Amino acid sequence: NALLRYLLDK
Amino acid sequence: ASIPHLILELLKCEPDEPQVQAKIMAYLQQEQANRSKHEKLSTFGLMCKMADQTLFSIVEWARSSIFFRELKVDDQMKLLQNCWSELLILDHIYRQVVHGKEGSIFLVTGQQVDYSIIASQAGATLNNLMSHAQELVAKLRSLQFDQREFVCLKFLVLFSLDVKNLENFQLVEGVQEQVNAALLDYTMCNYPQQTEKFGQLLLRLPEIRAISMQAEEYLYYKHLNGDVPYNNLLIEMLHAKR
Ligand SMILES: C=C(c1ccccc1)[C@@]12CC[C@@H](O)[C@@H]1CC(CCCCCCCCCOP(=O)(O)OCC[N+](C)(C)C)=C2c1ccccc1
Repeated sequence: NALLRYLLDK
Repeated sequence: ASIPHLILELLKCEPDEPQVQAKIMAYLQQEQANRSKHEKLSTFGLMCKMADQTLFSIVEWARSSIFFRELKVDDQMKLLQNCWSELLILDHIYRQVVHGKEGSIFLVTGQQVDYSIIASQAGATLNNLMSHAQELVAKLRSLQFDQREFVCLKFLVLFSLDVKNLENFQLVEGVQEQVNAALLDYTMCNYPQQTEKFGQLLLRLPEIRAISMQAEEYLYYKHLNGDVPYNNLLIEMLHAKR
């Protein structure tokens, strides 16, 4: 999973 | 009306419902408008999108929590991938207890639909879960389930003790204790009528958890069968770790 990480990693 | 300072800090992470309702329905309306009536979305396709938007609210809500931001993204992703379905069901239940009336269903957009109308369009699995949720919605209304206790259950759901492989589990443990303590004191203090409200409050979490499981699996399968329209993060939510 990479999309969720983008939302948190922001 | 006594409110522990801890509970006060939790309520500050709640978004402004009146606007997010406008955000969601203003979003759904444009989607349908951009399509001819061969393209228009089914009732299921629409329900899928409201949940996705609700998740965007949930993530932004979780990101607003100070305790959550103290974790690295790794631990953060593990807690959300374990409670995202239970939080969605919880938020829906609380929406009925607040704005809902028996025989009617209230959506995140604030739309009030008849239960019979929506139920007659769902399979046997969804009907059993929907009604089972209705049963919980009724029990909570009798207990005078308030907003202060609603936010507590959210954090209790978010910071699960059953989450394994966490870098900072001790942080999750302290939050679990602090929230359980604050809720008990507030419940017994502001609701001496129900001497047992708190003891019964915790009882519903496993029941809301079970519903979350059966629903999450159902959608994972429908997505595998292609019956689930693409809704961005909601897909990867089930697309990853079931
Ligand atoms: C998880 C949900 C969801 C998400 C996406 C779709 C359906 C449901 C929510 C949670 C908050 C709301 O935001 C959602 C919304 C709702 C309620 C709306 C239910 C929609 C009814 C009609 C949808 C048809 C689904 O289609 P089907 O049941 O698979 O069967 C039809 C085809 N066939 C297989 C029989 C041939 C939810 C809910 C569900 C169970 C318990 C508590 C809350």
